[PDB]
Amino acid sequence: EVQMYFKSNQKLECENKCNLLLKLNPNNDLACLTLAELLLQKDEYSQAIEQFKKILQDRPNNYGILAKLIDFFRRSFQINEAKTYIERAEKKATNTNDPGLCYCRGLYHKYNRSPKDALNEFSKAKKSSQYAEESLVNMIDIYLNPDQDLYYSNVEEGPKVVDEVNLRACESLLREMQIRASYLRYIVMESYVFFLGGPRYKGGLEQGLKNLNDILKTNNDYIPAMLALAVGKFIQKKSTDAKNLLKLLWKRQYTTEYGEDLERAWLLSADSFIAIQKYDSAEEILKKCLKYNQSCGKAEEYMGLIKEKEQSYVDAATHYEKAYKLTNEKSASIAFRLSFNYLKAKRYVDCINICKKILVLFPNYPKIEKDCLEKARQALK
Amino acid sequence: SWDGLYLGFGTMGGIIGIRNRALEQLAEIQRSFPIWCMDWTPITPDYQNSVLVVGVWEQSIAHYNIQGQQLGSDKKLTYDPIDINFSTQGEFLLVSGTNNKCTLYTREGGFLIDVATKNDWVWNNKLKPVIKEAGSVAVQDQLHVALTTNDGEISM
Amino acid sequence: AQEQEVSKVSAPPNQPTVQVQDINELQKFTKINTLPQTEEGVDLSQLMQ
Repeated sequence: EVQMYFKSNQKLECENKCNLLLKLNPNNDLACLTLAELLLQKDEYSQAIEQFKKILQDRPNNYGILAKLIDFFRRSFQINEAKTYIERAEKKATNTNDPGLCYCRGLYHKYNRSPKDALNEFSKAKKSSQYAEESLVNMIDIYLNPDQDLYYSNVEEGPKVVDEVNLRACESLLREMQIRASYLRYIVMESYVFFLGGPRYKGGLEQGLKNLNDILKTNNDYIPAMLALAVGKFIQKKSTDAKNLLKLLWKRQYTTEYGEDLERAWLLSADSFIAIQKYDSAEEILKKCLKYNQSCGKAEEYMGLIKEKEQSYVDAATHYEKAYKLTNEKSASIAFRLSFNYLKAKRYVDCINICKKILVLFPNYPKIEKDCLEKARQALK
Repeated sequence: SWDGLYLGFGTMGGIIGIRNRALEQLAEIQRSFPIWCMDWTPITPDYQNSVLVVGVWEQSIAHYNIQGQQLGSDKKLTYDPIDINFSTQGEFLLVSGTNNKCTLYTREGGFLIDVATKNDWVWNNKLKPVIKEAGSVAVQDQLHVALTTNDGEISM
Repeated sequence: AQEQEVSKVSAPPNQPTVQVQDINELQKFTKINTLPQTEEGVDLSQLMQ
């Protein structure tokens, strides 16, 4: 009945059925998810955070609102009070290994640049009827995209292939979610596996293309289908058709259900704009992405690169520094770019600190000590 | 030097030179890293010998004799030193540099405490000398340090 | 000089290195014996949980 009322798009009687479920089973997941969805419907951005925090204070677990708040805090680079909130919710969670709490912890750890514990928590939380599809999508995204970047980079190559057992794990997760998760997501995710499987079959990409074409024939709205099609046409050296699809992706208005994919598409579109001299549309797309998100990694790196190319060193240095803070002291290329920008801006102390830390981390970089470290060291006094 | 006889200078090219009051090449030592901070150990009735303490930029602190022969200490450090100061009577050693921390050490090299962390490079840190009367009695537990940083703070 | 040598000879690992040998096994073991499961139509991935 709750599913039917959610499909009928009427909040009152659906909320009544959710109240009946709460009176029946306090540990219901679908009712909490529907209540969170209706709360998002009534209030989105005006004061939704305040009421969500109030409801979290009122009810100890409140897993759906907790997950939405975790997503918001990821969007607002404020993960510290997010981890305080998950701790205070876990203190009175009765049982540690609840599916909702485990899923929230896995999502938090995935958003904190840590794939191992996030994968472990997602696998632990998969043992339930609900959250199975989202958790499986999260583990397979982690397996395929560890650094959370654009799938196909026009700068060089674009596909990423790691060992062989990652594909085996992806296949196991696919055969699990073909009986657990939905069908369209199964088609899209098998298409991703085929596209990123490389020359292992030489036929997975074409059958994925046929499946996606059939999907668009049946349903031309499903965002992951067109996103997979655009990725595949990037793979197949198509130029006009790929930009046509990305353009027709752009015209669609922002839907709350499929925001992330849209952002990703925008990023891909932005890359298509940065490969050519058209930097104005690229910076427009980047400013839109930074308006709709505050934790993107590649977008700010591209913005810093554009600003550095336009010899605006202060803003480029700021963007590169924020990007380096986002990926916590692990990347090396953007560290070298930041060091070069600091050297060119007469900030030798910060450049020397960056060079020292990058040399401590990776001792196999002979290019960086003689290029900027020595010059700054001699220019100190 | 505290005896008023010797003089020590360092170069960013790694050359440390020890001369006399006549400015002659008494001793020359060549290194591979820039030279920033040097000092002379204060005279002491227990030790009565003066050595040159120089902090190199390869995360090391070195003790050199008058003839130029190293004493072999070559104590390693986590951070590159910037400034070095010996307390009166040669009891303490105030070390600053990278990590934005001002630390205290014994003359042997034992860590005791860290004075302050400013969150920026400390260019110059100095100790307050004390004057001891003939046969005076005092604990002299109090110590005073003055720090100067890169942003423009002179703290006490 | 003798202290370091004797300590290295004995070196009772108290807390820090009791069993610290953490290396990814979810992918290392799937190299060892998982291929025979994969070519055939057998799903035992639940059973290895």
